[PDB]
Amino acid sequence: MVQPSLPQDDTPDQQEQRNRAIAQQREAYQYSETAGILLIKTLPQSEMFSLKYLIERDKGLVSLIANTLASNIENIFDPFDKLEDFEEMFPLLPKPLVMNTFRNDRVFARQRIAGPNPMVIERVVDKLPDNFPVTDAMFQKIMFTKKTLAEAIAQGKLFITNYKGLAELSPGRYEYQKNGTLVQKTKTIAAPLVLYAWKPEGFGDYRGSLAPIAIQINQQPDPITNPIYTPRDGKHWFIAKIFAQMADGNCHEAISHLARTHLILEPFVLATANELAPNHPLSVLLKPHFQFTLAINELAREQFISAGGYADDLLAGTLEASIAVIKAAIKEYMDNFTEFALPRELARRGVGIGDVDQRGENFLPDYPYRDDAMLLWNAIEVYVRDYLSLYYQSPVQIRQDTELQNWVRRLVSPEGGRVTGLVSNGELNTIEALVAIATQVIFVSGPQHAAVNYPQYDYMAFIPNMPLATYATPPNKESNISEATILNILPPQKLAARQLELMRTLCVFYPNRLGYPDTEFVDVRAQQVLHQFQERLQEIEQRIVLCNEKRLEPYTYLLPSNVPNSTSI
Amino acid sequence: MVQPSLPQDDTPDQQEQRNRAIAQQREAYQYSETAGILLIKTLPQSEMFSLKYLIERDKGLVSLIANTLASNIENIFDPFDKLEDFEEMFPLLPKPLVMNTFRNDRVFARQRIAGPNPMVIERVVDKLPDNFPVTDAMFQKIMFTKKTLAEAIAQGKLFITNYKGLAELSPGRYEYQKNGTLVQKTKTIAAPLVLYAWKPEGYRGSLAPIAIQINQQPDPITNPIYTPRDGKHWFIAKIFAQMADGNCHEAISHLARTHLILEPFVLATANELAPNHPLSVLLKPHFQFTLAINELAREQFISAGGYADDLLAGTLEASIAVIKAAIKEYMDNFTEFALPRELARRGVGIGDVDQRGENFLPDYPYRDDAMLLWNAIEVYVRDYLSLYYQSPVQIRQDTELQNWVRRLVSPEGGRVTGLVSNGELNTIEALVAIATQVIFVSGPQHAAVNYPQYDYMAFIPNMPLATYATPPNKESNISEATILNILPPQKLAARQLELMRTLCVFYPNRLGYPDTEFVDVRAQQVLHQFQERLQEIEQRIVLCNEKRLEPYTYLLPSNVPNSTSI
Ligand SMILES: [Cl-]
Ligand SMILES: [Cl-]
Ligand SMILES: [Cl-]
Ligand SMILES: [Fe+3]
Ligand SMILES: [Fe+3]
Repeated sequence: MVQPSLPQDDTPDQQEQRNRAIAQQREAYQYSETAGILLIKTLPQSEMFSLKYLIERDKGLVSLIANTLASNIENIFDPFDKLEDFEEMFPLLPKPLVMNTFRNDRVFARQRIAGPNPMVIERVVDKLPDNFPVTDAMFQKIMFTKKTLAEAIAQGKLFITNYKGLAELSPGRYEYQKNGTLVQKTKTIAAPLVLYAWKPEGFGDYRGSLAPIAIQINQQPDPITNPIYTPRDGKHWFIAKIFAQMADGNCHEAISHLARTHLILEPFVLATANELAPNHPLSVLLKPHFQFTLAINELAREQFISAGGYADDLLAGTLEASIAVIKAAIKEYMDNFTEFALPRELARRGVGIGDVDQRGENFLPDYPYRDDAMLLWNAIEVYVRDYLSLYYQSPVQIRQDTELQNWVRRLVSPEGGRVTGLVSNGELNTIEALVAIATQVIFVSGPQHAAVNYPQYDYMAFIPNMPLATYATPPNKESNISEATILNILPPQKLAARQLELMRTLCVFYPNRLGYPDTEFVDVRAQQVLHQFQERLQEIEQRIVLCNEKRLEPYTYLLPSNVPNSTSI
Repeated sequence: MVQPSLPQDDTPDQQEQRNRAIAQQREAYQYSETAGILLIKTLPQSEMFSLKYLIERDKGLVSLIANTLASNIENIFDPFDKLEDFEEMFPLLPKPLVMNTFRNDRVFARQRIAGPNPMVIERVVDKLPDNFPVTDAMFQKIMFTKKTLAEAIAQGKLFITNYKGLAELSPGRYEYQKNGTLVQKTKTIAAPLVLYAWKPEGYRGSLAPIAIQINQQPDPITNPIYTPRDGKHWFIAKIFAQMADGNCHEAISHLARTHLILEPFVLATANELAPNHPLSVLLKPHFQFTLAINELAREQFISAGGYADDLLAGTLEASIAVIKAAIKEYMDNFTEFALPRELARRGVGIGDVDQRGENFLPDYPYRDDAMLLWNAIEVYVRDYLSLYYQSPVQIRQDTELQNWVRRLVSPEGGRVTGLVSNGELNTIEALVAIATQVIFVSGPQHAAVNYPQYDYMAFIPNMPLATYATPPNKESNISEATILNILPPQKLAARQLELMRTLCVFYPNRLGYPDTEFVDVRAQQVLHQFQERLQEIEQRIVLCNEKRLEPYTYLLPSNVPNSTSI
């Protein structure tokens, strides 16, 4: 029941124990790497999943055994026989929400602002990419308008998702036995550009909604081998959306999920253990939001990014290519850590709260991820500030905290996570800078991970909406498209089963809850502050419910009751 | 890194530390009960499975997803279409060893001495039970002999498995939807008597089944005595006897007398012994993950809708009653359930020999191999405790050890009324026997009853945990459909394979190889000698398996865990 205190304020015998405790934690929490990704060398037993967590995780795996027994899907690398079969994969599981409406263009587009990866869409400024040769004739034909691309861009109506990150990927390979011999096949890579337009009129109703304009499946334009597809292209348009969804799913899993929630949190958990005493106020604040994070990252090391793991079998590129994308997304996040704060991140894509027209309306008014995440970001910020101000009243105490200074030096260190863009001037000198750091770490661990992890089942457990790999080249625009052509593009049965298995495991339960730690703060002042944060969460929950009532489709993933306290699944 | 020491041999400051540590442990290891079974209230995080364990357990679960994906079995309460379908449940799993030869009478009988439940067979003395009216005409017709039942009993040739303990079971019920209507059905329970005979001729002598009476009260029409000359009726009779053996195995031999009887010893260790107490340092490596696996059994095995509810013959309530009665009888006669005394009480111990000095049951691989492990463990804990206890007064004056015993004997501490003589632990050799039996149960015994489960109970027709139709009339015609209706429906056969695969996927630890070494150099030396003996025992068992009809691998030291952990 020790009261938290800064190291400078203690007695040389108190300081001695802190150093002893820190020395013990350093031995227990040793730094390691797998394929260049920072991870703990050996996991401490105290950091393992609880018994309660294991019981829930086992219920999800047993439920997959039962659902597989009921299902007609087979353990083969053959395609499905019918498109309808993809809808029979859930006899004993909840039906994914996107399954009925996934063919609709609005449903396709909405996923950009309310699906599993609401992190790619950016507003177009000045012009389109020169490798994306959309013409005025195309835009006017799709929008049934006389407006030009330049006029639409000048008014902030055009948005784009550019998947150039996957352009350098080496295509994944798979093999199997079919009649005594070994078959070797290769996945098809795509790095599409997708143009979206915001339509105030909407489809029939006056609500308004983002609509997709064009898709170019690969980066280098060519009128024959890589044309621009539009909604008027019919079946070809449908296939183009499949490849775009595959791109979004690969960026989601590599960049948005694994890299920028799970793995960028690992250095902060390790630096907290390696530099902060158990009774340090920052350790007492951050640790609830690290519960099971080291453990779930070890499972990702063993099951997700391993040879034969989920990323190896399901994603578009080779395991080596996927890990290269993951590490590059980690480095850019760490180099520009402060710039990936939620308001600055949205503003850099031109879809922040500040991006408005002359009237003051946002260019992208319907962004449920943005609106709900902003509420959680602001509430966490207030909570962190009140908490830290209980222990930091003057910025000199920030500068005089040796454990905190070591904590920052460990993070910016090459072997400690290389968070080069953590602080300004090479040192942490102000309370408000530490407020922003702790705010972003808590926001990533809870709200952000909730927003990318939980929609995975609703949108990626139904394979046709977002297949993690495509298994045939895009058909020629002139070429006829049968059901078999699509079934050959979509994943074979065994790999579709593997994708459902992965998505079900990720969203089967909530290991903890935002603002509700296992152990109450020893300090009464901290407990009152935590209580205030919980009260704000209840208010935010009610506001989101009100927002959901008027929204086209409810967006439930950032409801406080659905946000975990930590990245733990 | 604190040298182990007895509490009375410590300074008052040191004693205060032990009392504080013990008080902390008492708060973390609180006693709780589920359906009258002593369990832990809250599992401490340090007692959870490791990350390494969870990785192995997840591999086994994922393998069942993949094996299910490659199977043609469906999620229905219908029977299989063909008996052959039971052999196609393992496209991506190891084929159970018993699958090819389970119809053979010798393979049926040898499971009594080398199967998952080698704990039931007992030698017949004086007479058969009066409710088991086997006649000289039956015995002579089966053995193709003129010897009488009395003469064979006088020579110690006859053995019996009497499953009367299952006679008071309430039959289990299952229900399911069919055409908008809810079908409700009931399992069929049996409490058979099975007569076996030791046949020297066979060359190598082997045990042979002679008669099966499916239920306890004899009746020539509704419960006759079946013999190998009854064809398909004999085959069905063996099914019901195997079902009985499986239910006694899971309720009595596995859950009750490995997992659950170990629980009070783990909690008493945490509640009465300091961390540097020599007995705690000796036993804790053999308790690794035991509290955790018992919590999973509480949640998945004996729970409403759990494995025992779905798979076993009786209702969950009926099964739990059998479990608790086995626990209580074991605790009341704890010393008597030591391995040599247990075997001797069933008349199949090393001392049950004829006039020539030959054992009445020469083929008993469980007995021979377990005796080797029992003797080696006994030497190991004798030398270990000799390092800390040199004279009897130390045992008497060890206040933590005396509280340890008093906690175990107490009603809320597991009621181990037969743990100790004279109401008090007074001698060193008594503690040797207690620790030897606890370590033998947690490692060797659990290995013997747990790991044959896949090889003998994952192939459903060899040992179905429940039967789903009454035994047909002795003169009724038997079709393949009659047997398929007796065997479990598809969904429950899948559930049984699911259970057996998780139980035998991996070995969480290994006998004589703890995670952390003893801080005492003398203690480490004792352990090293124990490992050397395990190596020697491994070679001797390998030689025995070369000279045996079928190899018995489950008590090889490399296959025996250090603790009951799966
Ligand atoms: Cl067009
Ligand atoms: Cl075209
Ligand atoms: Cl007969
Ligand atoms: Fe996740
Ligand atoms: Fe077991």
